[PDB]
Amino acid sequence: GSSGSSGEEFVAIADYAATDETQLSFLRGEKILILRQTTADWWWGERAGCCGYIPANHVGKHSGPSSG
Repeated sequence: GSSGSSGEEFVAIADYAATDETQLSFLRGEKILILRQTTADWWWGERAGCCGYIPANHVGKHSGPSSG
């Protein structure tokens, strides 16, 4: 199947739309995988069978109790 190998699960604080063909587009809440950070501004995420870069602001927060 498709198993993850070390990653950071995050949630989009707001729906975003990749402006380039090197960005990932998700919807607020979407579980974004922060493969690598690299920069404190640009993060390296990974979509479904996709691999692109993601910004550092649209994603944040953490998972736990009371998620809605």
